[PDB]
Amino acid sequence: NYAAGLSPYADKGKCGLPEIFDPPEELERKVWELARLVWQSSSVVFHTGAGISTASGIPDFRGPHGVWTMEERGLAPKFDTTFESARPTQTHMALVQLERVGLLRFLVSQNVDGLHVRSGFPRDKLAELHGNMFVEECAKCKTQYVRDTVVGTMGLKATGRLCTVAKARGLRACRGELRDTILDWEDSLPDRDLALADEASRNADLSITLGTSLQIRPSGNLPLATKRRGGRLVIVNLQPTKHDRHADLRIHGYVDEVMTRLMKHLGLEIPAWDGPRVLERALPPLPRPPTPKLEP
Amino acid sequence: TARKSTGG
Ligand SMILES: Nc1ncnc2c1ncn2[C@@H]1O[C@H](COP(=O)(O)OP(=O)(O)OC[C@H]2O[C@H](O)[C@H](O)[C@@H]2O)[C@@H](O)[C@H]1O
Ligand SMILES: Cc1cc(F)c(Br)cc1NS(=O)(=O)c1ccc(NS(=O)(=O)c2cc(Cl)cc(Cl)c2)cc1C(=O)O
Ligand SMILES: CCCCCCCCCCCCCCCC=S
Ligand SMILES: [Zn+2]
Repeated sequence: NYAAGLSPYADKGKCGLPEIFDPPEELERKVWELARLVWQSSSVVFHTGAGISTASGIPDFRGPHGVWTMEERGLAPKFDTTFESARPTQTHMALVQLERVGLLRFLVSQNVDGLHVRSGFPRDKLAELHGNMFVEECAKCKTQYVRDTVVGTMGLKATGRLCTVAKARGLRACRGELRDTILDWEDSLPDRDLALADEASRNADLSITLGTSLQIRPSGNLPLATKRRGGRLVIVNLQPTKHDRHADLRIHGYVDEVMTRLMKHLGLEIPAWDGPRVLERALPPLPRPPTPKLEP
Repeated sequence: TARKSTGG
């Protein structure tokens, strides 16, 4: 799998732990608590990882049939679908809506699947901390390029294409080297994107992690800064995570299900997906919906 | 310089 040019010197972390499932009684009880917590909280940051794209047929890294998990035990990973053909999940779409109605301040993602951007989620409210298969970036001028198809390298290599930006004075092409945005093991995170995520998570008062085992830093430690500054922390993940001890609420369920219940408890529709819609800037906020009902 | 790793 790192015949794709990447480092074989990586700490894959703890792979292949067994999946816990909350029984359906305790789940419903818990998701209700989350819904109250969302509505009740002013600034709410979400943290996504590979676990929210599993439903679309993209494997996780450290699950029972994760990429690293399978490599670590001598086996070919198993891809169901491609990155192009992969379709946003209920969670991807629920997240989109939660932004539209101001119930989500910021989104922090470790996923390189490109599907947050393709879900329609506004890029200016998203830090893609480990990169995006579809985004390439000019080395000279920093300008990014969201593509229809993958840029075709990883590890911050050059993709063999040049920057088409014509500059303010002169207006002749920049012609810098375009490179992928996919971080390799121990590559530095993106300055802008980490800064915004860091700020978002400090000043957030609810952090909700969805489908990450929280083993890779600094990404996986941002949800903790929320707590150190007096906030709450919800951890939605099937497996246990590295920071389970610090969670105000752990939920061990499918993330599509949790969000599906959450959006009902908040009385909100989960959009369908028309197809890939790159949205650079968030639209004007919709008005905040009716107050949630209490538990029946 | 904030590197993607596991820290150990
Ligand atoms: N439907 C689901 N609902 C809830 N959890 C799920 C589901 N499907 C899988 N999971 C859980 O989701 C969790 C996924 O954990 P990991 O596989 O470590 O992914 P990461 O994003 O945290 O890894 C971070 C970086 O590491 C890599 O090197 C890349 O650079 C990554 O960006 C598991 O515990 C699953 O049980
Ligand atoms: C549709 C397409 C056009 C291209 F030009 C290129 Br490159 C790839 C694709 N397919 S893709 O979906 O976007 C796609 C993108 C990235 C990877 N990388 S990977 O999973 O780490 C991987 C790396 C290596 Cl060296 C071997 C294997 Cl078998 C898998 C795989 C696929 C794929 O699933 O085949
Ligand atoms: C975001 C979900 C992607 C899961 C499918 C696996 C795609 C291969 C991703 C390899 C990207 C290189 C990851 C190295 C990151 C440094 S440890
Ligand atoms: Zn340029």
